Amino acid sequence: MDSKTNLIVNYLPQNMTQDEFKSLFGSIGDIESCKLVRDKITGQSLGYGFVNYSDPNDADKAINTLNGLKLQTKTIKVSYARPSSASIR
Repeated sequence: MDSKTNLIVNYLPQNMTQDEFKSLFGSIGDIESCKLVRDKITGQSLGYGFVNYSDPNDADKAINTLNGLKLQTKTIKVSYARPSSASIR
């Protein structure tokens, strides 16, 4: 069905984690399913998580407001979750 629910976040700050990542994109749209990067060994974050909204309108809004957030000493930025470029030559 036409919907497009791809919201990949990157540039996550240390404090940000599975809990700070849920509330962050949680008070913006019904993330049909979140999924921040969280190794299954020590638990170090890769500095980016995955999020899928329910509609494309709520997803473009999380990007029209969180796309380029400034931090005390870091730069966070939202980005549509897309697959590899898939090049050839």
